[PDB]
Amino acid sequence: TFGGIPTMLLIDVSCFLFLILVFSIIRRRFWDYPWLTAIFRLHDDQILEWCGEDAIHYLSFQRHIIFLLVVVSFLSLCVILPVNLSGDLLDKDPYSFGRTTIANLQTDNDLLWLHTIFAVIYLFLTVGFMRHHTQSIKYKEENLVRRTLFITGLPRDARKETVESHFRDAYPTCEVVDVQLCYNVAKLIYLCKEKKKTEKSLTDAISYYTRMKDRLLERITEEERHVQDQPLGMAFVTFQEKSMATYILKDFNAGEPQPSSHSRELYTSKWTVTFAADPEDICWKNLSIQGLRWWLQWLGINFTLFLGLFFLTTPSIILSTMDKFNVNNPIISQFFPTLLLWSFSALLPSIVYYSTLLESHWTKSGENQIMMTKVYIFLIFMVLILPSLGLTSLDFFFRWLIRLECVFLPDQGAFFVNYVIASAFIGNGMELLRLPGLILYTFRMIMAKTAADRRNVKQNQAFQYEFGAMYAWMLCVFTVIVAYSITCPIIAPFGLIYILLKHMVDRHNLYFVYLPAKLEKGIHFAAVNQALAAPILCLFWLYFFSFLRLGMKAPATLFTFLVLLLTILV
Repeated sequence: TFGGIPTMLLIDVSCFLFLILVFSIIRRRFWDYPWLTAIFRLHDDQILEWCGEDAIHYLSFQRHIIFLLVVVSFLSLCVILPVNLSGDLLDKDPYSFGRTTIANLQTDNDLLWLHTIFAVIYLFLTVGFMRHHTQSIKYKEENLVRRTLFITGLPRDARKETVESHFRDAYPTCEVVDVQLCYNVAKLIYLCKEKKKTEKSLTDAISYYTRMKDRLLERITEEERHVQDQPLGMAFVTFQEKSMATYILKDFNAGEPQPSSHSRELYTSKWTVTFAADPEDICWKNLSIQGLRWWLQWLGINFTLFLGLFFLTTPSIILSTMDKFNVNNPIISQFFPTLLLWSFSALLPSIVYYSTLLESHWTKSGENQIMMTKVYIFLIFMVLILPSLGLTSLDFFFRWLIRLECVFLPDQGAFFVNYVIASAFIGNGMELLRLPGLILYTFRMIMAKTAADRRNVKQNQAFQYEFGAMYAWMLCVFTVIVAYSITCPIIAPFGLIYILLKHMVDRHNLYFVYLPAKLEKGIHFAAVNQALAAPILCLFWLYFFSFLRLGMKAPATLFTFLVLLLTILV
C-alpha cells in the first residue's frame, strides 16, 4: 500500500499528462498565441528583455528554492530516512509509510536528537540560500519622501490656519498652507460615471438611461460641496525640502515640541504623525473608515474568513479520516479529499482579494504586500496547520476510542505527501491550463453581439501577473514540504519534483502568455522573509510532535523547545 502513495502518484501523473495533452491541443486553437523547447531554451537575457526585471528576480527566487530543495532532499533521503527506517515501533511491513516516517522511532531512542540537529541545519541552510537571493536582488532605494506628514486623529475643527500657525513654531518652516482638504473623499470618488461610457453604447430600452447620468452629475456636485464639511482629521503636508521633514519628524518624535500660540487650541499632544505615501496610491475612498471602526471591520472580516476556513478544511479532514473511524477504496478517501482541499485552496485567493477590498486599507501599496501576506497566512491555516491539528486531534481521539508513544497523523504524513503530489502534477497541470481563465475567455467571446468582437477580447485577455499570489502559493506548498522534511522525510523528493515542475511552468508562463510586470521589490523581499518561516514552522512541528509523543521531562523536548525559543528570538 505504502500509504496509497503509488496509486496517488499514478493518478496524478495520468492527470498531469492529460492536462498537458489538453494544453497541447487548445493553446493555439483557442487563445491563438512547441513550448517545452521554449522553456528549456529561453536564456536569462531574453526573460530579462521580454518581461521586466521582476521576472528575473522571481526566477532567481525559484532557482534558489530549487537548489535548497535539492540539498534538503539529498540530505533527507540519504541520512534521516535510514534513521527512521531503523526502528521497531510503528510497524514492520515494508509496504507502509510508518516505516519511513518519524513514528518508527523509540521514545527512548537517541536519534530524535539527530532529527532536531537536522532541523537546525535546514534552518541555517535556508537562511544562507535566502541571503544569497537577497544579495542578488539589488535596487533598494526611492524611500525618499519629502511630502510625508500623514497626521491623523486631528480634531474636526481644523481651519488650516490654526495648524499652519502652530507648525510655524512647533516643527519650524512648513510653508505648505494645504493639509485638511484631504478628508474622507468617498462619495465624491464614484467611478460610477462609467455610465457615460454606457451612454455612448446607448443601451426595448433602445437608448434609455441619461437619468442615472443626470442624478450622478447632481450628486458629484452635492458631494463636492459636502467635502469641506466632512472633517475626519486627516492631514497632508507636502514639504519643499527633505532635510526639513527629516529634522521635523525627529523633533516630533524627540514629548512636547516647541510651544506655539495655537498649540493649546489644537491639542497637539494627542496627534499621530507618520510618513505619508505618494498621492496617487492614497485611497481616499477608504480614508473614511478610521479609528475603532477600522479595527472592528478588520476583526469582523478576519472572524468571518476564519470561520470560512473552518468550514472549508473540515470536509477534507473528515473524508480523509473517514475509514479509521470504525477502529476503504484506495481511489477515494485519499485522492478525493486531497483534490477537494486543493480545489478549495485554489479558490481561496479570490476570497482573500475580495476580503481585503472590503477591509479597505488606506494605501494601495499596502493593498498588494498585505494581500500576499494574508494569502500566505490563510493558506497556512488552510492546508498546513489546521488540517494537521485537525487530523492529529482525530487520531488522538481514535487512540482514546492512551499510549502517547505512538500518536501521529492518521495514515501518518501520507495526507500531506499526497497533497504535495497533487500540487505537483495535477495542480500544476491545472495552473498551466488556466481552466477558469479559459472558461471566462470563452464566456466573454460568446456573451457579446458576436459581430464586432473576435477582434477585441484577444488583446485585453492578457494580464501582467499576480506576483504576490504566486509567491503566496509557492511559499504555502514550500512550507508544506519543509515542515515534513525531517518528520516523514519521503516528502522531500516529491517537493523537489513539485518545485521543478513549477519552475518549468512559470518559466513558460512569464514569456508566453502573461504580460510584463513592474511590481515593487517589497513583494520579493517579503517573499524572502516568508521563506525563512518554513524552517521555523518545521522545527515547531517537530517540537509539537515530540511533545505529543514523549513528555517534556525527556531531553529531546527539553532541548528542542530551547532551540525553538532561540530561533524565534533571532
